[PDB]
Amino acid sequence: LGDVAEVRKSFNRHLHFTLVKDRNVATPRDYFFALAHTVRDHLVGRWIRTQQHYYERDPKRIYYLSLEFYMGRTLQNTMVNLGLQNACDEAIYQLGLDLEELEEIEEDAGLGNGGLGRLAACFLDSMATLGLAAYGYGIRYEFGIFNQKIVNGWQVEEADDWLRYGNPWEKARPEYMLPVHFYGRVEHTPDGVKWLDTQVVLAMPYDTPVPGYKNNTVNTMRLWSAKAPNDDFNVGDYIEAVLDRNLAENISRVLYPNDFEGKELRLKQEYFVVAATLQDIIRRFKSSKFGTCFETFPDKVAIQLNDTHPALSIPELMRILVDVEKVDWDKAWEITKKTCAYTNHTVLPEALERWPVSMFEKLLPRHLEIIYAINQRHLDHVAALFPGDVDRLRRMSVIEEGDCKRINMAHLCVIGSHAVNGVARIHSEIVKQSVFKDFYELEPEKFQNKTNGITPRRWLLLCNPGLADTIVEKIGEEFLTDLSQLKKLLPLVSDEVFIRDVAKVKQENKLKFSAFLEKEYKVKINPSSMFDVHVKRIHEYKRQLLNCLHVVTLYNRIKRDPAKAFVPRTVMIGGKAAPGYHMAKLIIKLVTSIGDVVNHDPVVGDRLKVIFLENYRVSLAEKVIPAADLSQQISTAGTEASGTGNMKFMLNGALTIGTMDGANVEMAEEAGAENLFIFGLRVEDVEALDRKGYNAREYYDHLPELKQAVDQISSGFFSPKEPDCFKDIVNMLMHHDRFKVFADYEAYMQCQAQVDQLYRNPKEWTKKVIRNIACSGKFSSDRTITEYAREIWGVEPSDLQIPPPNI
Amino acid sequence: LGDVAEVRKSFNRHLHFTLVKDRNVATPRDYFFALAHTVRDHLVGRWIRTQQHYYERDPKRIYYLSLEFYMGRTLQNTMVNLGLQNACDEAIYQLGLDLEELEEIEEDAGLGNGGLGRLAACFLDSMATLGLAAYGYGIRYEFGIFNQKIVNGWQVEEADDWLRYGNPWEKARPEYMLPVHFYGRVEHTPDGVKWLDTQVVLAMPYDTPVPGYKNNTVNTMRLWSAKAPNDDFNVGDYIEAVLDRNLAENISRVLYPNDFEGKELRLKQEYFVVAATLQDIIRRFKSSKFGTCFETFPDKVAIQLNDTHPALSIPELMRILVDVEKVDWDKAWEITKKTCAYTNHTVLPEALERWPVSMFEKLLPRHLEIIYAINQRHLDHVAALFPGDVDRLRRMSVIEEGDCKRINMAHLCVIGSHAVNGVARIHSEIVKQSVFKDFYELEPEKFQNKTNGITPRRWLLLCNPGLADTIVEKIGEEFLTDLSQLKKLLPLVSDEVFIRDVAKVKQENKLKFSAFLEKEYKVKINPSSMFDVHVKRIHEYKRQLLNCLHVVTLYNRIKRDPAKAFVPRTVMIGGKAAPGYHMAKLIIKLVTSIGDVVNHDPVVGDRLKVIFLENYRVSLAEKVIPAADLSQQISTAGTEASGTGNMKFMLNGALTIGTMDGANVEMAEEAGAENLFIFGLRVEDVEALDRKGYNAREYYDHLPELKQAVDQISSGFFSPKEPDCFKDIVNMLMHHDRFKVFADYEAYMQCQAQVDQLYRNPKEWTKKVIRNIACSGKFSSDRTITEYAREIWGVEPSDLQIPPPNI
Ligand SMILES: *Cc1c(COP(=O)(O)O)cnc(C)c1O
Ligand SMILES: *Cc1c(COP(=O)(O)O)cnc(C)c1O
Repeated sequence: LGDVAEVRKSFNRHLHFTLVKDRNVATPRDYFFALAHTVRDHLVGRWIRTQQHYYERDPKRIYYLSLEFYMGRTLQNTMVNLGLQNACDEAIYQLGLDLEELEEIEEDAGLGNGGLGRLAACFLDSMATLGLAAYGYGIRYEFGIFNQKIVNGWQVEEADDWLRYGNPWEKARPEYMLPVHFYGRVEHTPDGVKWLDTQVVLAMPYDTPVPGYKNNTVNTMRLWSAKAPNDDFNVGDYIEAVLDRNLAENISRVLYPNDFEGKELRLKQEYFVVAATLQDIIRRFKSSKFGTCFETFPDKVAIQLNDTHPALSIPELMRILVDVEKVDWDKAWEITKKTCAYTNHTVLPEALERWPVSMFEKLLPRHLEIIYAINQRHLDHVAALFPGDVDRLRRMSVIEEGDCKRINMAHLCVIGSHAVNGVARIHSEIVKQSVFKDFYELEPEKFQNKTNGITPRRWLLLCNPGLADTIVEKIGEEFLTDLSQLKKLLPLVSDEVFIRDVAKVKQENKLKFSAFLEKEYKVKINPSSMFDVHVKRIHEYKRQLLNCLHVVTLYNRIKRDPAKAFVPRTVMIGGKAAPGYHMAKLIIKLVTSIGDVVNHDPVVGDRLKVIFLENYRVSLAEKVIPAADLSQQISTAGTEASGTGNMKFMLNGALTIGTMDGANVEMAEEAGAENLFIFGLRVEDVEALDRKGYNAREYYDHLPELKQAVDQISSGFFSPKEPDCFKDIVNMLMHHDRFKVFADYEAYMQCQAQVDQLYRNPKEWTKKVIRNIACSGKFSSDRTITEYAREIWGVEPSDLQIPPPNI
Repeated sequence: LGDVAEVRKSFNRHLHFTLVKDRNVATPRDYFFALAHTVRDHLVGRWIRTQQHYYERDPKRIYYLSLEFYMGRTLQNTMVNLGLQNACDEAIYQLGLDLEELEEIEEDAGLGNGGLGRLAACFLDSMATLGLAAYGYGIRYEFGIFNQKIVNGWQVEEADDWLRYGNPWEKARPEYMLPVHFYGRVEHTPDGVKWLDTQVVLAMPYDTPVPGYKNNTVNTMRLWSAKAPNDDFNVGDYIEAVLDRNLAENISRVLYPNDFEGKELRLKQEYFVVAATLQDIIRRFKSSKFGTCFETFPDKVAIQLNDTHPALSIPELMRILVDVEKVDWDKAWEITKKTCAYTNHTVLPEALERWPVSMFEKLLPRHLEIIYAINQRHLDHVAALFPGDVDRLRRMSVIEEGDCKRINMAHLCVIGSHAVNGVARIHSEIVKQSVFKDFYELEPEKFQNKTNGITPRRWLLLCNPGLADTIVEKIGEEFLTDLSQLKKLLPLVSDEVFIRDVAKVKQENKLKFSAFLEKEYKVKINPSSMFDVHVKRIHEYKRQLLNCLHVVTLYNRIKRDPAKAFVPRTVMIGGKAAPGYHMAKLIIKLVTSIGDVVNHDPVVGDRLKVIFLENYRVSLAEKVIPAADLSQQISTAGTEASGTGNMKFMLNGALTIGTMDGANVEMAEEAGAENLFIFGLRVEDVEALDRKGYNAREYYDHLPELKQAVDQISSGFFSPKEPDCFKDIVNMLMHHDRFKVFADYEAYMQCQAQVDQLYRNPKEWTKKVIRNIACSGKFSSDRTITEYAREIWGVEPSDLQIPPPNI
């Protein structure tokens, strides 16, 4: 190949001219950078051409606004979307280096946190693959959230210094910087409303390429860094300036800060992305090749609000249009509603974001005025349609009364958007009928569903090339951009060759992940054991404790009859606890405490191993998901909207043990519920238990295997040196357990036995797996994005065709 | 040429892949950057090879430590030292751009201030041209000193945001960062002295290439940026951290800060460069290919102290050697004295740098201990050689008594260095016999002279290619690296062709600078008028006022007899005033006030124009010096050590009006005093006037042209709206004038008449010019550096021969 020679020549060129190093002084990190630059150069040609193409053809632009972008690592994705993986592997080998070693030096982008952020990243990959003129907008968080470390079995938060050595992917655009205004006061003058005496924070843009899979599109993620404007002063004025500089820069410091007016910092962050972004969208709109003029704005601009975090987009668009662009209020409002769309990710109305009005009086006095005007006009309309309905007016109002007046940002999003969607079929029904019941009665057509999805490139082609090839051999390459083509795998459940091939891939993946496990955690991993994986946020509603009780029950069962034939398990539990969440940190400690007992018991041996997977991130998900046999998706029914981890396990050859909630429902409906290990209380059963009243004591008293497990946890069997360590866990499970852990224990145990009986038969296990994989095509973010594009954005995929670039 | 095609291809490549731009979105600044990168790539090959060569051949390394590096602009110097000027000019033309326009977009590096900084930059260029293994070490000042603006005839200081858009020349080395310690306390333990509880500031290195002229050497300038280490805290601890972060970062904010414990900030800056640098020098020494071991240190390392600013090098080298490297005190001291050398730039002992010991007690307690030990051992030696001489001990001590104990940093430099030099022959005699009289008596051999110099590349080949070619045609190219070869021009004073050629070059230069003048200042410049140039620091001792009085006298002379034939003059006065220097700001105002009257008087017309050259910098020196007919070097005799501006005018075809002091003396001695316009009080005459007592009133009273000029200044003729504006100027000239402005007025007037009579005869003017240029070869920094290398560093130039690189 001439390709292998080009990468080799480009790597050395970057090493000498970009890094200003030679092979004697270079570190592995320098080698990662040299390669990352080599690979980025292949994107640049397409990136320039793509932006030249959108300027020429002026397509409708999609703006995806999120406070989270859980991007992971970029080197591998970039290499695969450009087809250069094989050429780089060989070039790096010939250079005396190891591609996978270099891949491990890259930092996980500290730009996301959980589901909401990964959803944004999958979306961006799909929008680029579908040829949409899409731009991701967010904050360039300098220190991510935090890297989880486990010290003495407890979680410790370490700072995520991911930009320490620089990010090779991003380009700084200091020339496209915009001012963000805070505080000040508002004056009504004859020339229009003026927002005066404001503090100014500068928004500095950094652009990152978002490549399309096997097309020529390379889109942009534009992330803003907070910087103070520089400069008279007395001693006090000098200290005021240094502090304002620091408070400016900590807007883009960490995701979801705590600090207790660190809530004011969250509001500042929200406005900082909104104002930065909207000024950029408008500037792009009026700077079009060949440009009263704002009437075409809803035809050239869609703004998607990923949760209520970017909710200020509504009154800020109203502000720029009316106070700067001199557009008439009514016209600006009809423009606002048509440009904005809102996606909700939560169930029950109390999770929805609220801000005190007093906080708005101080930080954003002009936006408060606009919000008040939007609300009044909205309630006049409601009063016209439903005369004398006084309680309807209070329910539908964006401003709520209580111990202080508050602004319901969700209500503001509903009123200022043309479309409102939930993230799964039943969640979207709850969004309609319960969360925004009154809004649904007034405008049913506004409310929609956009079932979540995952990208088939990262969550298959990247993390599981072995499985990807085995599917490619049988049904060709077209499924990678049209994942519903995996249904052609259905007849292959009879094929003895395919079954032994899918099983071989899984075991290869299991062996590669065992090697990571033994090296890092120092536990002897059984290769023939079943990989039982539960990876998500440590939270009571997610019920890692339910999984803990199962593990203790199994430990006790091996101890009672050590001669008995037992299905071997490697139980992996991972996830980050919120720093101030006392119960979740107790739970992490329980898992490691259980593991200490289980993994060091000589009677137990190679039958049961328990590991807490430290620092669950995007990059680690890509190692563990392809190696999983069983996926635990065991949240209490009625708590989960969707879930995307569910989808990742289904595509990578794992069977699912779960409740009938969130994504599991649509996964059952796609593959048939018999191919999934559904158990426990149904949404309606949970409600019926609340009518009876949950008495967890009755369960503990009349379930012997559970009583033994809880007593061990309580008495200090898993914590000999500090026997009251889990007192608050036990106290919660018996008296305050809102998530009904005991109520689902029996059903969960019985269900795990059915899992054990199926794993005992390798062929029928893998047959059920093939049925899962073949019916997962629906859960492609391509499908989700095509849905958003046609039913919300009014754009057609592949209507823009970027041609091969010029160097 | 294949060269023109390569630059074109590299520019576009940098524009696309480095800048991530196309020609539609690119600004002229992007074009400057694209070109700057193209050109830097040619240095990199040599830069890598040079550092590979010094590692292989382990030569003795020269470390030039300065708090100032007045580098100017780099694009032109870089192009000429690589021979790519012509190829770039053509490539940029073919691209549709203008090289000189792009050259003007580059910022003057805000790394220097005056003479001391430019000396450092000329030295670095010479050391590279001579093939020395030389490293410049200093501070990367983020905001320079200040850009001078003239608003309403007064100086305003504007912030020098020179790094705003980035520096294309430098490479960040965050991996070679070193800690700097401050404060803390000191503990004597059995394992040696320990410096504990210190605050730590990080020194982040940035490397800049220093190319040799027509050789393959590219050396390094290593400049340190102050950064705080990142991270528990209460409300107060948080504010303490934010302030310490800011105080850390303002170490590398501005040159010579004011802030009144902004003196503590100067001390911090001094230590920050010393500690950063010495740790780097040692790390390089022990990391040599194949490395008790410190005995070879004085043979592999020379540290040159450019003034007392890096004086802490002595006790810090002692600290690292004894407390870290476990070297014996006596051995470490003999190593210290042999590695360090000190250059003094001042006359009279009261200008020498002192710090209160209390400030050292707090900021550097371990260095104070070391200084006290160095001093005691030094005074024991003095006590041995001169027993019972109690006053000799007090004079020779590094610690002085008074309103508080103080550390004389100059005494510390003398005691801890093997060599001590002045910067001109007579200044070096004063350094020996007066400033350090007692030290000279004890060790005469330590004391030396190293007459200053300027680089022939920047101060001839770059700023004056026209003159450079006219010399190249007659004596070939060898003078550019052996400037004493300009003596071959001496017989050409008879050559009628050469004389008219040198005059043609001057007039071309005058015309190009008139075009800059008319465009920027909006005054009609007479092309046949004499360019009278006085560019330096605005200070009473430099006597811009003496030049002001001459200009007023000439204005008055044209007004008395407007019909009379008068030699036309363009008088240019430039220079920056220290922000707190009331008299110097008054002086700038006087010049602009005079100009307002002179330049707008219709009786005067094209005979006399007065301009204040705004923001005298390196880049502006390169425009004005080649266009000058007359160089004013008029400081009071006995005040100037050397001067390098003097030298620049002499090389570029200007005649010198000056006093018999500093560089003027050696310039007279080189070209013969008859070829220079020497006037006024001699050093000995100044002393004799102090014996008589200077009564400036006697001069004002009995010199009518002066009385008229002073009365106009006093009465408000030059300031109609604020007639008492120059009251403090007049009050000073009559009662407190230490610089004897009136005493030299008559001699200066008479001398200017001789200048007027010579300019009246073009041929004899240019003959005298040729005599100046031909005898300027001595004032090459190559000569100075060869001198330092052989008489101080013990290195031979051209003993290291870097071979052509590999790409
Ligand atoms: C896909 C993914 C998630 C989402 O998991 P859910 O519990 O389904 O919300 C979270 N974190 C990471 C690292 C992921 O890759
Ligand atoms: C050469 C130079 C100097 C030194 O001038 P002196 O008065 O001779 O010390 C100062 N500033 C600039 C910009 C120079 O180029």
